[PDB]
This record gives sequence, C-alpha cells and structure tokens, in this order.
Amino acid sequence: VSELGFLCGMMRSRGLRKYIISHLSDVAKLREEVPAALKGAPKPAKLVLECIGRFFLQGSKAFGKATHMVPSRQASLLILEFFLLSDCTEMEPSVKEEADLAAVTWRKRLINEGGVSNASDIDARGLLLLVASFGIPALFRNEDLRNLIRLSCPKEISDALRRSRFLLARVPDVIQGMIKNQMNVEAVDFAYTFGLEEKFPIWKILTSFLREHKEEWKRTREEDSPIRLKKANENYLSAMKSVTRCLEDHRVDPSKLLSGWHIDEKIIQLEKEMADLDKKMEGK
Amino acid sequence: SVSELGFLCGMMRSRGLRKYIISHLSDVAKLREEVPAALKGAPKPAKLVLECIGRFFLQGSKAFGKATHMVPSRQASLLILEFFLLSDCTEMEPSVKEEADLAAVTWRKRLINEGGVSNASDIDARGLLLLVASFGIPALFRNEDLRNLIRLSCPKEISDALRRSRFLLARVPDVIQGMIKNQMNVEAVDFAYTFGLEEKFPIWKILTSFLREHKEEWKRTREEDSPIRLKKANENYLSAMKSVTRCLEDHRVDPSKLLSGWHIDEKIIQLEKEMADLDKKMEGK
Amino acid sequence: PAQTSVSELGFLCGMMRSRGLRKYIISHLSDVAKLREEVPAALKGAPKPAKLVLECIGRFFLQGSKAFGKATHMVPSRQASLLILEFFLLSDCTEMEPSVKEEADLAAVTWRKRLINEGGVSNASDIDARGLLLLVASFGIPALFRNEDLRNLIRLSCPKEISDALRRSRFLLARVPDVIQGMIKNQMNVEAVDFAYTFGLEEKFPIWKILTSFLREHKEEWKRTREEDSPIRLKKANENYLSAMKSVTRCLEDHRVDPSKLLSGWHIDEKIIQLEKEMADLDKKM
Repeated sequence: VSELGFLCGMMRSRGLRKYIISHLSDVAKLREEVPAALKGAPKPAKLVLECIGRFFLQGSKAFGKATHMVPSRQASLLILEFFLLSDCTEMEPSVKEEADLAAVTWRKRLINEGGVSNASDIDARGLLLLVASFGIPALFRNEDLRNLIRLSCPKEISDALRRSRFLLARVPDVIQGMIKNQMNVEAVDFAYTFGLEEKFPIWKILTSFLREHKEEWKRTREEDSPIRLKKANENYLSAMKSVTRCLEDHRVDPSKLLSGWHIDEKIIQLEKEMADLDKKMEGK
Repeated sequence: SVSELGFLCGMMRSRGLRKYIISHLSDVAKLREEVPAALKGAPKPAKLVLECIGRFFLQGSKAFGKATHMVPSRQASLLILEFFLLSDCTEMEPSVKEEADLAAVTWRKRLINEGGVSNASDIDARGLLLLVASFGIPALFRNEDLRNLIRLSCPKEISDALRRSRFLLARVPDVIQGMIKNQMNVEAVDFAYTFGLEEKFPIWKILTSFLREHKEEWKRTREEDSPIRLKKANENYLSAMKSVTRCLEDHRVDPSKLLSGWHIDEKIIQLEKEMADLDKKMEGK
Repeated sequence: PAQTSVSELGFLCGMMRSRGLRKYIISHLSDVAKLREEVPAALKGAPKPAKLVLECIGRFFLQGSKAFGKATHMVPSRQASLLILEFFLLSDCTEMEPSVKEEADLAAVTWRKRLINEGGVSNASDIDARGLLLLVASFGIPALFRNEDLRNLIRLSCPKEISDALRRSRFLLARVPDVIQGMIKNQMNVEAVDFAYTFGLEEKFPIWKILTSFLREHKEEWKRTREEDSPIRLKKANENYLSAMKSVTRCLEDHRVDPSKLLSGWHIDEKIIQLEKEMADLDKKM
C-alpha cells in the first residue's frame, strides 16, 4: 500500500504535513485519499491534533499572515477538513482536553485582535474546522459561533462541516438565537447550509420577514416628499431580493416556496413605480 | 480593432464585449481609447453595460485565500464602467436605471453588513462609485457614503471618467459643501479639484481659512516653558501645512503661487528648525 | 578605470542614489538573508546614511500611496522600504543631520495622523505598524505619539522577528519602559512581560511580581468558581484558569525562559495536567 498509509499507521505528524504541503498541486486527490488513509491509522484524533500547528493557536503570526493563506496554514486547514470527513469518534480525553484548550486560547487571541467579528477567512474557518472536529469549548458564546460560521465561507466547506456532530448539536441552538434577533434571512441561510432545514419553520421565518417589511413599506405611504417614498421602496426591494438570493443560493425556487407573495411581480411593480417616482422629480 | 468592438457594441453582444476586454488587458491604454468610441454605436448602451458587469460584481470577491487584489473579471467591469462614462452616452431606459439602482442599494447594504462603507476594498469602493456614477445614485445613499466611496476609490486615475457623470455632478457639490461645514477643508478641496469643480468653489478661501484655524490653535499653546507642549503644537501645525502642500501638488497647483502670501515652504523650514532647537534643548537628562 | 574595484551596493550607497538602492534591494528580494548581512555594512559607507534611507523610504511609503489593484502583497516597493529601515537600524549608524531628523519626525507624525483617520492605530496593516515602528525606531518618536500608539505599533508589528534590529534603537529603548510601566498599571501583565522580554529589558522589570499578581488573581477568581450549581459554569471557570496559565507558559517558552525556573514554586506544569485531567473527569461525568 502507498506511502500515505506508511505515514498514518506510523503516526508521523510532520511527515504527513510535509506530504500534503507537497501534494497541493492537485487537491482533489488529497480529498479522495487523505481521509481514507486517516481511518487506516492508530488513534487519528491525536495524530491530527499534534499534526495541527503552533502558530495557529499561538499569540499572533507570520508577517503577511492575515488574508493570504501560505501552504503551512493551508495544509493544516485541509487536514482538519479531511479528518472531519473521515468519520471517526476515536479521540480519548487527553486529545479532547488539548484540542479544547487549543480552541480556547485561539478564541482569546481573536478576541484581543478586536473581537471574533473581525477575523480572517483563514482564522475563522480555522477555528470552525478545529472546534468542529474536536468539540466546542464551554466558554464559546453563541454569537462567537455565529461569527465563525459567517466568516468561514462555510458553503464550499459544507459536506465536511455537516459531518461534525459537535457542530450539528450546537448549531441549531445558535440559529434559534439568530431567529430571535431579526436575523431571519441569515438564520435560514445557516440552517440551509448545515442541512438543518428540517428543524426550523423556514417558510414561517421568511414569511414573517417579508410581512414585517411589507408593513414597514406601507407605514410610509403618503409621506408626500418623493424621496422618502423612493427610500422606502429601495428598502423593501432590497429585503425581497435578500430572501430571493438566500433561497436561490441553496437551490430553492422562491417562485414556489414563497409563491403567493408573487415576489417577481411585486419587484416589477415597485421598480415601475420607482421610475414613475423619478419622472416626478426632475422637471417634467 | 474598431470593428471587433463596433460589431460587439453594434450587435449588442454582452459576453463578447466582456471577453474581448478581458482578452486585451495586455494593452489597457488603447482599450481605453477605442471602447468608449464603440459604445456610442450600441443601440441601448446603458443596457449593454449593465448586462456587461452582471452579478459577479456586486456579490463577488469572496474567494477564500484572501488578498482583495484584482482578478480580471472585476477589472473588466471597472473598465467597462469607465469607458461607458467616457462615451458621453446618456438617456438610458427607466428599466435599466432602476435595475442598476437596486444593484447599488444592495451592494451598499452588503458593504454596511461587512463593517461599513468606511472600510471597503479599493475595488469595492471604486466599483460602487463607477456604478452610481454611470446609472445614478440611489435615494438611500447618504452623503457620507459618497464621501467614503470617492475617498477609497483612488479617483485621481479615474478622474476625467468620473468627471462625465452628471449624477455625481449634481450630487458632489452638496457633498463638498457639507464637508466644509463639518471641517474637512483640505479634502473638500481635493474633491473639488478632482471633479474639476474649482470654479464653483472658493478654493483659496477654504485652504486659507483652514491654515488660519491651525495657526491660531498653534498660538493657544505657544510660548511657555514646555518643550513638549511646544514641539507638539508645532507638529500639529507643520502637518496641517504639509497636508495643504501635498494636496495642492497632487493637482499640479503650485502652492507657492496660489497660496503665496502665507509663505509655506518658508514656515516649514522655520518650524522644523525651531523643532531641532527644542530637540537639543530638551535634554536635561 | 579600476573604479570597478568597489561593489555595486557600495557604489549605490556612496553615490547616494535612493532610487538605485531601492531598485537594487527590490531586485535581490529573492534572497533577503544576504541583503541582511551585506546592506547594513555598505550603509555606513555613504556620505549621509539617514538622509539616504529617508530618501529611500520614499513619498510612497508614509503618504498612503498604495497601488490601486494590488494587495499589500508587496508591490515590492513596500517590502524594500521595510527592509531598508530594518537594515539601517542594523547598521549602527548614529549621528544624523537635524534637518533629516525633523523631516522624518514629520513623516512619522503624518503617518500616525493618517492611521487615526483610518479607524485608529489599533487597526493597522501588519505592514503599516511595522513600517511606522521601524520609522520611529530609526529617526525617533515624535512628540504627539502617545504611549498607547506605541504599544499598538509594537504589538501589531510582529516584533519578535524584527527584534534584533529593533533593539538597537535607543529612541525605542528610551521610551519602551515608560510604555511598559504604563501597561503594568493597566493590568496588561502577560503582554507587558512579553514586551519587556522582546526589548531586552527583562532585567529592568519585576517579571515575577507581574506573572504572579496575574496567576494569583486568576486562582482567586477560579476558587470563587469551584461551587455554585453547574458542571458547565465549572468547565467555564476551569478553561478560564487553564488558558491564563497556558498563556504565561507560552509567553516564557517564547523567550526561552523555563516556565518553572522563573515561576517554580508554582509548579504550573503540574497544575496544567491537574486541571486537564479534572475536566476529562467533568467530561465523562456530564
């Protein structure tokens, strides 16, 4: 059997690191065979945890570090994904407690760098992947996880993300939070993104959203003053298109799920009324 | 050359114009010379330009390993908008106007959701600027928005293009006006000059008044027994002055003519000398 | 002409072509390890080294002239300017002309003024922070600079890589203490220790009273949390303490101090494995 097996069963951290960093020319192959080999190894949770890196949870890094992705960081991200998607419940409490402190220290770091809200694509998806694989620190707030998911560009990460089971347990909880906060559309996004549609009244959430904005839009109806009229029109349309995109992103046809709002039609109506409203601004 | 393009625009072929423009990124210059020309010949050029930028603009640049630097998908979009401003083509259908209007409202909303317009890529800022510049400015756009867009877009290299809008020309005056009152003066003049509005603005009054205020606040804290307070008020003053000299020089205005009176390079040497003085005298240790 | 008996670096420095030195450095950027041994040398072989590096930084550095499309991925110009500032701190050139000092001083001033108009110094490119810190470290800290500004530059700067060159300052070595005494009074402990270690000033500060006041206020908070109602509030207070420790640990291992030797009598090495074992306990029992 080919070298990757040799690596895994022989438990060589930096060997595997170098190996992947080496095969980066075609990542496809790595997706196919890496998580395979990882199963054929002796206690893979700790292989992957040692295999991770220091500068990753360490107090700040590199130089051109933020918003780039050098092959060190990359190899470690990718290992995390591959380990998620190799499907192993294997880790014993040593590995767990460690990966836990890891994520905690990491979060502290990000919180100092200005909060989790401002964080790198690389950092966010990094801690997401981390915690996702080894479990979520008690300390982590919900809003934190929200921000991680938000920043990580989680969609091209979905398959491997929804394999999580630490994530799968905690995420619904965090979406409920978002739902209670007027963050409707985004909650529908998170839900759809993890394969959690089943656990949220989605049709309800979107419908409520649209309704509230319909009422806001009616609220300012005769303001005279054409500009307030146009402003509230733009706002409403934006909300519509907002739901429109969230849905078609996930391959949901709003002409069906929200059929009965006749969104396409209300959009043409609002835009026509807007051009009308513009002819009534300049001279004639 | 004018034929690939006179076909492309005559024949209203969107994906074609874009692929062309992406192809000829090698020489961008002659691209800038031929395209706005070609664009006058399109049947409904507004429409063609909207079709030309499409969605990947307003939603894009989310590619993972970061460095918001510029791929030639976005590049071509910027290019098409500039050329479309240069074509002096106008009076688009109200259909395209409102579509592009919504596009802008949405793009802005995104920018806000991402931490504000104040922090936005040069590419996002310039893109949204060029969008509104061409197809009009949505109601929801706040003056301070326009101000940051212009600020972040490096408008100097876009200037003559920006200068053709009439959307930015009806609105930009209100913006420089508001910027004088809230005290932005040096930048209000930078904008003024950038759009070729120096006529409609008392530039001398504004720069001058700015320097006045700094000269006085330079005197509040002036003569008393405080090498530190001295050097400090000195640096504030120096810097406001260099702010004026760089701003005028950027527009190839001689500050030693237009702001002569006020001899600046002079006051700057006097002040940097005074400073070195205090730097030798502050020793005491 | 046996004038070719000198080096190209040497010629470039002696002849004082800012532009030429920049182009040269930009071009040899492939190998920076060589430039680090060669340039600080050739630098003292110039008529006026400070005016030359100031000429070399260029308008484009401080002014906030950044290539439109490009990311800070280094239009190599910026890489070069940071490298020149660095190599000139490394060249042990003192005695600069006061014209150049107050010019550079003004540059550092307008740089800051700009950083502030951009959302504050606190948010800064790693590039900007390193650049300004190097600037000030070579030509002196201006009046207007507050200690806070300085802290953020030092922190945001990734100093540990730049520390050898950073340690030659004396504009820095003179101010750093005032800044650290500031940070200690601010409850900044592990990080103020981190600064004092990076600037060579470990000896001039109560490292022990610091790392201690910290680890003890953090045991005192965590004893208050050994009761009161939850296995979750327990794992919380517990990861809290465990982090604070692991941070003192990583801080000293960074600077090649032994966590034990400096703090031993704590046995934070034992305490770590004790609280890890203890949340593996609270992990099975939840």
